[PDB]
Amino acid sequence: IVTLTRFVMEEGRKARGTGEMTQLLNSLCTAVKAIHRAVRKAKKLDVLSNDLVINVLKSSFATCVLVSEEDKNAIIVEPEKRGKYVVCFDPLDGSSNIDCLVSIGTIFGIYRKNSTDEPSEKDALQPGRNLVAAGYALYGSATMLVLAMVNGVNCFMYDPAIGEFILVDRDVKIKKKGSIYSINEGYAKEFDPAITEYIQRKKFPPDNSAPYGARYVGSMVADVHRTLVYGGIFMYPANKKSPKGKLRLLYECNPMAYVMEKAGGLATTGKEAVLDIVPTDIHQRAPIILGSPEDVTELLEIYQKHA
Amino acid sequence: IVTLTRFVMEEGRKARGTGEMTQLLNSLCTAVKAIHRAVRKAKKLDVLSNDLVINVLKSSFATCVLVSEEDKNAIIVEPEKRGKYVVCFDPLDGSSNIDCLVSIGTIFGIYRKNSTDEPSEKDALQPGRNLVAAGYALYGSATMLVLAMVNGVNCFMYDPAIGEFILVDRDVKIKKKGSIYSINEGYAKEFDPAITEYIQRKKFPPDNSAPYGARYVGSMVADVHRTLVYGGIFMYPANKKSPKGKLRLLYECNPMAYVMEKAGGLATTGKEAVLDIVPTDIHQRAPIILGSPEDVTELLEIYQKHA
Amino acid sequence: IVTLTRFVMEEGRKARGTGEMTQLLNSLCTAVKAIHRAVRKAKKLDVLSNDLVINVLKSSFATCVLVSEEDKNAIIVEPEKRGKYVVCFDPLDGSSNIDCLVSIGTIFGIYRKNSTDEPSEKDALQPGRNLVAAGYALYGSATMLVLAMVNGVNCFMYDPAIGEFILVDRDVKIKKKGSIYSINEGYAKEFDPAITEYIQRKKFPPDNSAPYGARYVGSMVADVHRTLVYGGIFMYPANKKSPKGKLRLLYECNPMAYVMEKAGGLATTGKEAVLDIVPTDIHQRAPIILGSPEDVTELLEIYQKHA
Amino acid sequence: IVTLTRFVMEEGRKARGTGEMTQLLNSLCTAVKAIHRAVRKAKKLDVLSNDLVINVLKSSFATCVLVSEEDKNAIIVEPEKRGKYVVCFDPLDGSSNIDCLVSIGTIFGIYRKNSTDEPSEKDALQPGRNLVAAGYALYGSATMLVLAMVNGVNCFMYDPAIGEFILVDRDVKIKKKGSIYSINEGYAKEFDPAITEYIQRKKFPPDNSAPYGARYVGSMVADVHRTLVYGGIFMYPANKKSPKGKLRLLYECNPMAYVMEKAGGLATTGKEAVLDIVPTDIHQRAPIILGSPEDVTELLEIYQKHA
Ligand SMILES: O=P(O)(O)OC[C@H]1O[C@@](CO)(OP(=O)(O)O)[C@@H](O)[C@@H]1O
Ligand SMILES: O=P(O)(O)OC[C@H]1O[C@@](CO)(OP(=O)(O)O)[C@@H](O)[C@@H]1O
Ligand SMILES: O=P(O)(O)OC[C@H]1O[C@@](CO)(OP(=O)(O)O)[C@@H](O)[C@@H]1O
Ligand SMILES: O=P(O)(O)OC[C@H]1O[C@@](CO)(OP(=O)(O)O)[C@@H](O)[C@@H]1O
Ligand SMILES: [Mg+2]
Ligand SMILES: [Mg+2]
Ligand SMILES: [Mg+2]
Ligand SMILES: [Mg+2]
Repeated sequence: IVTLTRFVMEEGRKARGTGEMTQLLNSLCTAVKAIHRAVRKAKKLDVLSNDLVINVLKSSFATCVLVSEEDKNAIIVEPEKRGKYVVCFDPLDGSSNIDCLVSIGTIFGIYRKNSTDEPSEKDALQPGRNLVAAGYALYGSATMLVLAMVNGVNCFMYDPAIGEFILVDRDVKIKKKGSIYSINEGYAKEFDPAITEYIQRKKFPPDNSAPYGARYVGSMVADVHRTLVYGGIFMYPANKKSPKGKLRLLYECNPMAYVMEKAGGLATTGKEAVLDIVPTDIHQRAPIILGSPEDVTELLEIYQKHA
Repeated sequence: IVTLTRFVMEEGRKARGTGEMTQLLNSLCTAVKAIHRAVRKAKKLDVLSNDLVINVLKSSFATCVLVSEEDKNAIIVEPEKRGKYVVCFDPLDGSSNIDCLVSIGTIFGIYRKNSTDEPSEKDALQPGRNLVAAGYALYGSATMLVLAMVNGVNCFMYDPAIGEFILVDRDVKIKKKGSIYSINEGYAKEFDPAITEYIQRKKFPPDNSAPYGARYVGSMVADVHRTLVYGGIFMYPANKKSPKGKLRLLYECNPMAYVMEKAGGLATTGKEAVLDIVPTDIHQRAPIILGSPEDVTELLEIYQKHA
Repeated sequence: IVTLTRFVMEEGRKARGTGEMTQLLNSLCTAVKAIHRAVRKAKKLDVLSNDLVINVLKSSFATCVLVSEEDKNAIIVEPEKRGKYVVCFDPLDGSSNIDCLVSIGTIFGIYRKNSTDEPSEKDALQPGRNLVAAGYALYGSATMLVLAMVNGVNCFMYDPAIGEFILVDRDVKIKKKGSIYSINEGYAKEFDPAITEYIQRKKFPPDNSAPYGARYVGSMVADVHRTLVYGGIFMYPANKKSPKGKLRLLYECNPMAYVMEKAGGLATTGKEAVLDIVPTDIHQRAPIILGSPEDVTELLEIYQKHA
Repeated sequence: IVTLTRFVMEEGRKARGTGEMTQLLNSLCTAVKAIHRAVRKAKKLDVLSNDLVINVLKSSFATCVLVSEEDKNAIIVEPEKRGKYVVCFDPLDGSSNIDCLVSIGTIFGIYRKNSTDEPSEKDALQPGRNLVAAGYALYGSATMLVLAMVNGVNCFMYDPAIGEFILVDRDVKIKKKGSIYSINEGYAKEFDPAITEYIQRKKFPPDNSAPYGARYVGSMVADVHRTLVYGGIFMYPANKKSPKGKLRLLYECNPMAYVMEKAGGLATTGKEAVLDIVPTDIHQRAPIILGSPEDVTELLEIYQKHA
């Protein structure tokens, strides 16, 4: 009934909209499709996707700065194709899961260039709550674009048949409480006491209750998605070893914090809202705790308690 | 260069082969393709796939009894289409992961009907080491058929482009030791002491070493595959609560035990080789511990030790 | 390297462009894709395609009036989705060729609504040289969008793989003279003397020469395309029996006259340029003679001569 | 409901069947699929397809000699992969129609090697009525395999979705009389008097009647198919200039004569049944007149009359 094309544009009418967004979302989708295709019949793959997003974004004529998980230095579009947009992406998230055919995907966040000053990285270093829009594409089982703007969150399923994305749920809102905790527990020797105490509670309900089911796919987007659609909680915390956890703020953490918050979720470092943290590096990491609010809250209480 | 079609047939030449197998593998693949297709643009889905495997298998003219995770009672093909083969399948494995687009798949095992007696369930109740061939199809990221016969293990990638499966690795052999433990740890309050003691060791290496990474996707085939191609260990043990664990022997446990053993892996209940257990029910469960031999061994030592 | 998306938009930048076009071409393409898909695995089909073009065009928000070969009465979009554009289409051209899997396609022409008056058919009744843009999609062998605006003519090939159209030739220009005449000769008893005399010349070169090859596929777009890319001439003339020939002016004749003229071709009724004829009916027919200029000219000379 | 796979095999059961056929039809189909794919997103293409048919046929292990329109000399499979079958194919028929996206296809005929003598061309030089089976694949609009064995004629539609061919009509039988004559009339100066007199009758019905519609797509298979499913007549006769017409007997003429005869059609040189002509060259041409019997008969009467 409704393509992402129709949908985006119908939002642009809504906002007397720049629609510079539209071109941009449009190029983006072209990419996602290109990736879905490379992936579905396949670290070059890591690399292939990068270029694609970089190229399509350039030609969108709607972006000025690009931040890629896969690139040392931020990219500024040569002037002719310049756009008022700044885009940070994890081109395909889940290196580890590439070779064993586990779900992988693309995460992206869009900021409006606020700077009058010629576009520079500094343009990328804004807090997550400046995002104009954020989303991800998940290539597993099926492809799914999850787009989230100020309005709320909307899921579109890719139909390889007609080469379009198609609204399935819009908008989405996450269960207030869930049954699934997602964290890499090998790092158990390293976890702060709040996490630890927290994990135990999930395995040994004090109020006798069922213990949470545990899932960790290994791909952020896969885990973040399951989280979004099923409810529950997802964790990549700091350990003694990585002070700021492992997941980067620009292309991994904020988009998902955003998606999560717009869905009525929550996303904290354990000490603060992820969106509200203003970065000092285009490549900085940040502990992330997201998902059903009731659940994230429960853990925040531990953190508060332990300090 | 080589389709599964060419490949199977080139094995049939090898064995002066019945090739009743060929028709059967062939119908099977037709199915996998049908499923890949339903899944990639989608519990009816659970149900849809069932029929497909049931129908294509019937029309193969090479099977007599069918055991399906999804059916209360075993199926015996009406006589005209009868075949000397008995096939047990989990039509799509990972109900829980269906809706959130995590990798799912099909597991299957093929036994030759030994019984002179008219085909009955009893035909299905053989030990895993009577399997003629066993395999699975994994719909995530990409599709992949993993076929394993007496010869060894071979991976074919589905190419949606020409509608064929195509050899990528053949045969496969698993790393002797790995870095990844896969188990649902919510059930931690229930785990026997050997598991427990075992999990700790992975998180707190006594020989100071890196602690294993942990992954649990939620789908058996997804986990079993990652295990196969990356090395490591996968666990669904009995707890106090489920005496014989959760995974069924016919369609989930044995195929994977087989795939695993033919790949040079290992697969124990913790007390015995999974293949070597002769079932009393077409729907019985069985604790399963598989993957890199060195790893499974390490845990077997715990089990032995604790008894 | 270049999608139709990128391309269209890069023209819109060029013209400070309305880009209301872009949305429109975009919806159009969505359709073509939908049709390609229905067709490639298939008079309902005639009917299915109609709706698709009608719906996608409505939702484009860029059209006011629609003229369809398949509809008795012109369609005016309900006001909210109104656009400054008027679109006439043969939704799929070649009814006769549907069932026997011969190439079929979609022909379309876009006019800017000039009328201040509320949109009415009269909005459709303009001469072909008022077209803003015209084109067709050809579903045979491969899919191909041929888009032609004031600039010139450009061919994009559909890639079912990523669900995009991709520039292959742009712009196109037709050979000045060709080797192939295309006309349904069963109607030979009916042809005016100029056609007749003309056909003979092709079969019996007076300047001893090779006689033209003859092709008539049965689908206008198929024939018009072969004509465009190979050179030669295509004919659907009036006979005694159909005074104004068989092909309709709005959705069949003008788009192709346009495509042809922008490619440096020619398109006459035999008495006048097809574009320059101002219609009195949204469903009127008109004799059409198009293709390589040298060839069309040769026949015009006959016509002049015989009058 | 029914794949070509199931169907072929269900014929092999029927005939206690060699099923060496099955492997062969199976490899064949693999090819057709490969070609459909190359074609649908594209003289290399002429050449690409050749190899594919050559390779897949070799690996079928069911053919000894191959005759290809595209190869000067007949091919004999290196001994290990030898089969009792001889296959003559036009790998893709309609060179002229390749670049302008008009329907193209593959024509093939299968003979059982009768010769005790080591396989040599002489193995290919049999009359058309020795064909074991004959068919074609048509890539236009949609893909369609038309398989015809002693039983009768059956049409399978390729479904790019699951990568299978699927029965749509089986068997087929052609209308006794039709409304469409198909011939390249540029060659009109060359046509024998019987053709000429014949063509006129179609344009000027003596019994006042409608004159036949005329279609000539340019691709043999396209024309032959339209003919088969719609009825009518198709002609590539000898002229003064080409004594034996243009179409080759092994890979173009006989398969279609066969398909046509098994469908209840007719196929004559004008002087004799095409099947009944025993060739002296793997690359020889032969005038062909096929299609609805009543129609072909009408023309045979002319031929008889004029001699
Ligand atoms: O290996 P662990 O510690 O689980 O880290 C996994 C995380 O890293 C990410 C981020 O990049 O993938 P990967 O490192 O494999 O590229 C996420 O997809 C995932 O959530
Ligand atoms: O929910 P938990 O206890 O992890 O059980 C998951 C296991 O069950 C299986 C077996 O059926 O899936 P599911 O129950 O979701 O159908 C496996 O795919 C998976 O390994
Ligand atoms: O049947 P004839 O007289 O050849 O008319 C064919 C013409 O009609 C058209 C126009 O609609 O197709 P059809 O009538 O089969 O729908 C053109 O595609 C084609 O050029
Ligand atoms: O060019 P004309 O004389 O029509 O010959 C066309 C015939 O030749 C064939 C046979 O090869 O195609 P082509 O020559 O273009 O390769 C047939 O498909 C078609 O029927
Ligand atoms: Mg990443
Ligand atoms: Mg299951
Ligand atoms: Mg039409
Ligand atoms: Mg040919």
